[PDB]
Amino acid sequence: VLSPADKTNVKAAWGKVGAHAGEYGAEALERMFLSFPTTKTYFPHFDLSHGSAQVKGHGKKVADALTNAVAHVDDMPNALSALSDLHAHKLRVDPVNFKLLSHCLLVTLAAHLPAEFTPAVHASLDKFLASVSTVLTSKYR
Amino acid sequence: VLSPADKTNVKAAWGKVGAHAGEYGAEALERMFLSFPTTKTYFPHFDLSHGSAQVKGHGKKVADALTNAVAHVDDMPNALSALSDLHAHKLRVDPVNFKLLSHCLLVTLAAHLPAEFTPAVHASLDKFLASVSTVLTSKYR
Amino acid sequence: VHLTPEEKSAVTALWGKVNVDEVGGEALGRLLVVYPWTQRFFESFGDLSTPDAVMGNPKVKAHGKKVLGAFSDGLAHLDNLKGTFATLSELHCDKLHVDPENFRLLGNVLVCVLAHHFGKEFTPPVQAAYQKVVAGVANALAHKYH
Amino acid sequence: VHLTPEEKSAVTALWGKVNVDEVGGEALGRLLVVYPWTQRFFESFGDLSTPDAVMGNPKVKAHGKKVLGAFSDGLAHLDNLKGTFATLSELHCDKLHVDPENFRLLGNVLVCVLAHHFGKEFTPPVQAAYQKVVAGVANALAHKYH
Ligand code: HEM
Ligand code: HEM
Ligand code: HEM
Ligand code: HEM
Repeated sequence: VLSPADKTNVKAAWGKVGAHAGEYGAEALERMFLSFPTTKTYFPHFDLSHGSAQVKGHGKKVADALTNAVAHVDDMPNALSALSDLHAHKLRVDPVNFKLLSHCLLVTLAAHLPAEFTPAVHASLDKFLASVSTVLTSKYR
Repeated sequence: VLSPADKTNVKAAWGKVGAHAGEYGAEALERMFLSFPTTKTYFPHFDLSHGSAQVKGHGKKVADALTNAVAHVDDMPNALSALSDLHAHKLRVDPVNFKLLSHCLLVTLAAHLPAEFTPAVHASLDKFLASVSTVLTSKYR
Repeated sequence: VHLTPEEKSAVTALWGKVNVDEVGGEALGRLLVVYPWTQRFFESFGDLSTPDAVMGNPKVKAHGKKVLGAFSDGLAHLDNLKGTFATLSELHCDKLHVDPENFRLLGNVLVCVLAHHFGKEFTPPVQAAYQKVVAGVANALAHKYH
Repeated sequence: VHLTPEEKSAVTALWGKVNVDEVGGEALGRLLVVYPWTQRFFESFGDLSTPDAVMGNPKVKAHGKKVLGAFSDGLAHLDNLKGTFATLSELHCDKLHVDPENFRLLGNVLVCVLAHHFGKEFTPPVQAAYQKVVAGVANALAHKYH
């Protein structure tokens, strides 16, 4: 349901992120753990404190996977096929937690890119994250 | 997504419904209004007392829409096209309410189908009602 | 939670007919079949491949009695659910790492299992009352998550 | 709602720098642009077809100002949000017919607006304190829904 305008808004905004994607990934995660304590149940083996290198490394993996989706916005099911299988048959994260991360990801972008975060781009990003989350949970059952 | 086995199950269970489709649809609505009262905010123009003609009449349209979906399970977007436009551009029901209605439908089928409500059929019906909801809310934005 | 005197009598009347061990193993069984990702905690149980192996698994029945027994004893204290399940909440959070959303899926499955076993006796008003309880129980168990 | 001494201090400090007239106008507008189905409650507001039209609508600006103003008055009573918003809760339910889920969507959009305006100032801990507040205000308004 992503129109041409949406895709343009996504590339534009994510293009301005560039190299800072890894730092933004780790910030979104940190915001989620504090604001939504339940999501911590999926990382009992991590040192979930401020500045934790483990969280920074995971934040980079998430951010790169998103960079991968933006590059294949017209063919996301196949570009995330491996990730879909991993979260569906190994990790098993309940679907509700993807919306919690998406929100925190929007808050981070808004706090770092003020002039780029227009109410229209905001609309496109939210639809983009919802589409990323649909593909990542598409094989749960 | 719906597997071939899922489709067989939904068609088997719905085949057992048959003529009682309209009556079950009416009971599914009554159960929803009582358990989750926030849904009543979408029916201020309805007399919501037990057995009112309006709830019985709506129950039948909701049942007919489900029957067409089962008869066209390999192509629900084209079968539910007009109804999805209606919930997207006019009715504008928040997506969270589609799960409350599906649950109440499952409870109703479970209370009237002792022999057909096996664990494998329970699952396939929950996926089927999840799919119908997604298609009915696919044009919201 | 807040249930009227007639709603409580309704909840207590139907439960007396329930075979706690039977329904327990059936509610957890369908939880693992309908929502497969809940199986992440039960890898040490054995065969969880097909719906039949899950419903016939002895370890799945064993846990189901344990879960439904705690729930059952909980109905004797509906006016103090957070006080009754304060310790289980800490355990499920700090030691078991169970996402509270699992408590809401099981509660819904428990309601569908009650509709299946009781049929027409599981009337709309009765369901309305049991929903408030599966929600009240789910909230109390998720109260100590930090 | 319960906030630690540091959280209560964070929420109060940041809310002193907020121009309620402008922040509320931004919040209501983004709710109609990002989640278009919420436009059902404002058919008598005029042009809402495009984003620039929604944000430039004077009736959208005026209503966001009243809503956030009422939200502001509740911040001074974080200890009893239920008693404070009791009247408004009954109004949004009996006469306005507003599905309570809309209060939750606005709460999240408001968090995205506070982040946009303040940048680095809106740190993770500050945001955690604000998620708690908007969740509590949303529940207090959906409290008298019968
Ligand atoms: C925007 C959605 C998401 C994206 C793009 C994403 C991406 C990824 C990626 C790239 C990996 C690493 C794969 C590898 O090991 O090679 C992964 C692992 C993981 N994800 Fe997700 N994920 C998403 C949402 C979630 C959510 C919401 C949770 C949990 C609350 C979650 C929990 C995990 C866990 C537990 C790991 C394993 C970490 C470890 O120990 O190495 N993911 N995810
Ligand atoms: C299983 C999912 C659903 C299906 C198949 C469905 C189907 C329909 C159908 C067949 C109509 C009749 C339209 C016509 O006159 O041609 C309709 C109307 C309507 N639907 Fe849905 N619906 C579903 C879920 C929802 C939910 C969850 C709600 C919200 C509480 C809802 C609220 C309405 C309302 C307000 C109307 C108009 C009633 C009237 O004025 O007569 N629908 N729906
Ligand atoms: C209404 C809800 C539930 C109640 C009343 C409840 C109750 C219990 C009880 C009594 C125990 C034993 C703790 C002990 O011996 O110290 C337990 C253990 C446990 N619970 Fe829950 N629980 C509930 C729901 C869940 C759900 C939905 C899951 C997961 C999908 C879950 C997973 C576990 C696990 C993995 C254990 C440990 C089993 C073992 O080591 O034998 N619980 N729970
Ligand atoms: C934090 C949440 C909210 C607060 C504190 C709030 C507060 C208020 C207040 C004080 C009024 C003025 C009553 C009057 O003058 O008659 C009002 C009216 C109204 N509210 Fe809310 N509100 C909230 C959320 C919402 C949301 C999110 C929506 C809708 C998407 C909404 C829709 C309405 C409508 C439609 C009116 C009537 C406008 C008119 O008459 O043209 N409110 N609200």
